[PDB]
Amino acid sequence: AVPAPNQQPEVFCNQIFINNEWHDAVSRKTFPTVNPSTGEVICQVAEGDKEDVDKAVKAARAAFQLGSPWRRMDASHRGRLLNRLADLIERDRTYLAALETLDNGKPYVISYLVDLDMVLKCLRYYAGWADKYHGKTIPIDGDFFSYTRHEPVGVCGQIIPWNFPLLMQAWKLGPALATGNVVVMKVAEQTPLTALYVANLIKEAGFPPGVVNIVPGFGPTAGAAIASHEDVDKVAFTGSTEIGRVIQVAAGSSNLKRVTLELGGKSPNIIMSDADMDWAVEQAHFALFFNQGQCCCAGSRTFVQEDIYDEFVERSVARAKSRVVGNPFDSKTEQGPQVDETQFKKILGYINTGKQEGAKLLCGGGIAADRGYFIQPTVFGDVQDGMTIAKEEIFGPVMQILKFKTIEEVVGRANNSTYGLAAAVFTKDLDKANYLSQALQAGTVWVNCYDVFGAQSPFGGYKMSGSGRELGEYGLQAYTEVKTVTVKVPQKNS
Amino acid sequence: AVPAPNQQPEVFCNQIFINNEWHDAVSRKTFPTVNPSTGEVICQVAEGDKEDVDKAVKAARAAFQLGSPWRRMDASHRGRLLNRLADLIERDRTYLAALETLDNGKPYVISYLVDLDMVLKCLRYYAGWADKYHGKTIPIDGDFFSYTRHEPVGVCGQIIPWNFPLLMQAWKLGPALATGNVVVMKVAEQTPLTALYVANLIKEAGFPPGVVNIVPGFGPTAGAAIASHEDVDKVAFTGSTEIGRVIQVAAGSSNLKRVTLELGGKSPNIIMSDADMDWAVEQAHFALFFNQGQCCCAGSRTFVQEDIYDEFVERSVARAKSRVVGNPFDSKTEQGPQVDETQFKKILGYINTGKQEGAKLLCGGGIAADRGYFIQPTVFGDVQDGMTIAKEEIFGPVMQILKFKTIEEVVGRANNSTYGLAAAVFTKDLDKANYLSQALQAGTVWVNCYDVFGAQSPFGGYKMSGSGRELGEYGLQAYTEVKTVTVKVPQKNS
Ligand SMILES: *CCC(=O)c1ccc(CC)cc1
Ligand SMILES: *CCC(=O)c1ccc(CC)cc1
Ligand code: NA
Ligand code: NA
Repeated sequence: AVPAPNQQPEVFCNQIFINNEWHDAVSRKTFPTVNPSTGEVICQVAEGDKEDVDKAVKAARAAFQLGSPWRRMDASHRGRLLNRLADLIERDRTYLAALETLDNGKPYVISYLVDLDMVLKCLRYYAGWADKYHGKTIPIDGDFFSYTRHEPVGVCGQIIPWNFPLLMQAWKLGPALATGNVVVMKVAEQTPLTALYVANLIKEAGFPPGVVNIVPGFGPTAGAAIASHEDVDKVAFTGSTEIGRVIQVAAGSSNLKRVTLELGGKSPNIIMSDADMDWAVEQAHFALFFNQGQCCCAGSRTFVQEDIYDEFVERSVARAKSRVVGNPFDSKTEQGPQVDETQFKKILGYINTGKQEGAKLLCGGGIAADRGYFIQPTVFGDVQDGMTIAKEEIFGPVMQILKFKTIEEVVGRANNSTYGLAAAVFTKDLDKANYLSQALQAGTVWVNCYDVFGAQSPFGGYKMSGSGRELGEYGLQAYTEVKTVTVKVPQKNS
Repeated sequence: AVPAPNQQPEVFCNQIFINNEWHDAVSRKTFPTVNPSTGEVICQVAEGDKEDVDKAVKAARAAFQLGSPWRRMDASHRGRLLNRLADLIERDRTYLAALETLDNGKPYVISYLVDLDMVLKCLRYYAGWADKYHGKTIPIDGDFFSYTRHEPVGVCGQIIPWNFPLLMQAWKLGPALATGNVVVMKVAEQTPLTALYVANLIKEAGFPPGVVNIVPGFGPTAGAAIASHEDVDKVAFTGSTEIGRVIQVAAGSSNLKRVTLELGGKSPNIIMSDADMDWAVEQAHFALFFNQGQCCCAGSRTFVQEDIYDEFVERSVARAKSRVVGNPFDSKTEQGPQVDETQFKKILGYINTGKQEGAKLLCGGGIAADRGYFIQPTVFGDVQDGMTIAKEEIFGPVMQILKFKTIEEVVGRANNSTYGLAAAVFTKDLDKANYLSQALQAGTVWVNCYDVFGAQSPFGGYKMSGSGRELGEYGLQAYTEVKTVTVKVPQKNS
């Protein structure tokens, strides 16, 4: 049961959020956000820049002062706040799911059942951590009492992408606030609107002014300003591997702020010949085509053992052809538009390269409608490791299928990448599953499943897919500064 | 109770250490290392560069291959090897302490009783951690079994300074080898020798070839290669704030290698009027002058409450005036030379800048011997926050004393710094101690003591003093890459 959507949700928040209040840009400039299903403008959004960032940072810094309401708040009370935020998001679930679909493209059924569910679970999970991340008492040599305090790192710049706008917001807010940090957040120009509404809910929830601030805007301006700022203690960036580096340099060239990065992947999904065929085919399809293919951990190299190759391919093409593209508000739609024109054209370029370099186009391969950024579910077979479509992250509904013979071979070919976000193994065999999950150089390895996240389990890259981890207990490490206090005492006993 | 030193220890090791063998610089070039007590050359040392770093990295990478001896070795056996290495270090304690003194300048008694003791304690502490740094089993939603593996980060570049040559090598190797990493280490040009000899003990202990590689050389060459290398997974830099920016830029410019940094400080040592006067005077002395003032966490801003300012200053002058400078091989020597000429002149400069900006010079202030780099114990009085000697890391035997009135005041002034390495508080009052330790923005806060380190207690900077921690459990975090494995299972039960 999905409650019926409002296919035209009214927009309420479209400005910069600072000190629990709404501001136009300093320059008064706006930019359009666009509905990728129709190509038409939804509304204008305040266009933040350096000066707006500086207003947000000073707001946050003030919120972070020794003695402020946020700093003195009981850790248990931060929990309550996060729990109240989640209740509010839940009250407004159908609206936020409709708005996510309107501005992003994804099916409203998915927005509602998946994105919004995972937002709630994320926020409620972290609410639980607020008062449970303990420091240590340490049995140091000599007559001393030594312990650590887990303090907040402070003013946290967070730059989130457009593929999962509300969920990426929650993944960043949950850990930061659970541990008492304050936030200056930069949301994607393609998908600003849902994050702004949540900001209104944050105010309603009762978070003190300045604890969360949001600056919609462009990357070269607003985002770069956050990364370079001399008073930002910590930046967390999610996006392309290419900009990831820009952020890391900016951090090194500014104030040596702490960095974490969740970046691209070219994740291998390995189907052993003993896999369950029906399950493997459907999971491999999910693995690649989920969210219009716009997933950092998309299963974009489907390695299939040669004995089952032909059948797997045949069944995969049939599933891709049956995949319904269209109005993301229609309950029947499995696939909406790509997020924007730039992505749309990038994907068509990658398809052209797939054709040029000699991979076998098995279905799709072109535009799927006359209006909106819709692309046909596309499958390439007989892909080779040296092909462009086997190396570069396409971020679209384009599936690559590669054939392999042995477990030793597929390990080397899977791991032959500068990426290492995720991987999967499909097999009935205990030893093969253990061999592969150990050998694969990836932040997450799924076994007989794909895209299984929990707020409980960490997620993040090996290699150039990023550094550090989000979710679980690990997600708090980057948001904590550790202070050691070591006190002379009269005479230590055990 | 110390064994008599050999005041001219033979040098056995002066080359580049790769795959458990000794190699000349590819370029055949060498460099001098100098005995700072006499200014004379001790011996020549292979001059490593980009090409030798590349060799070390390939060696390390090979030792790290899945299925190799190091990767297959039982966690508990990595522990055995660290313990055996510490045993070898203890066998050769008397020699290593003399060699440290000859190359560094620090008094031999201190080398023996402090440096070598802490080296042994650190390696032995980390040997214990080898089989105890657990991943997690995680109660994720749904019919899944989810768990994390704590895997080694991979090839780790490690760059270490000249102030505590052996100890800094131990603080680096301990956590890295305990967690199954491989190492390419650059030692300081001023103090290459002790670490190269330990390299021999590492071979002797039975570490597989390629697991530790040491390339001596210069910063702009050997150091930068490491920082920039496409196949180094992680770099740890200890040294100056200046080079720390170079490292983080070079990592973002290269392969997005993980980074930790331990940089400079200007640490506040705060004396409340209720302090134990004799104790606080001697501790404030130790806090500044220990190791010829060459400690990243030197108590180089001594704040003293106005009501006791005069006597404390007075009492400090008498202690600074009787601090035996001399041959560091003589058991009475408290202070040896600074480590080299460049440092030697920088410190004299800072002392000029000090007179010339209106601090009161209360004792010493010039050279202390005609031969070598001996400076006189130097105390400035009536120092102010604005002056250069109150802001800039001097790294020599020059003590600043400043005056304050209130606890609220001293907090603001203590914290007004781009640094945040260490701080201390001397007081008899419970509430003052707790108020200050909370309020001070520093990685380590000592109460009624100074420079108290335990292998068990983490250590590292706030703000621009660095990021990441060394020592204790937390010292393992930067050396571990977290893999999540998430397995479909028939039906999860609690
Ligand atoms: C980088 C995060 C990402 O792309 C992603 C992929 C899938 C899901 C749920 C299936 C969440 C986030
Ligand atoms: C940064 C490490 C350092 O300077 C230091 C200072 C003192 C000691 C022992 C008292 C160890 C390391
Ligand atoms: Na949009
Ligand atoms: Na030397």
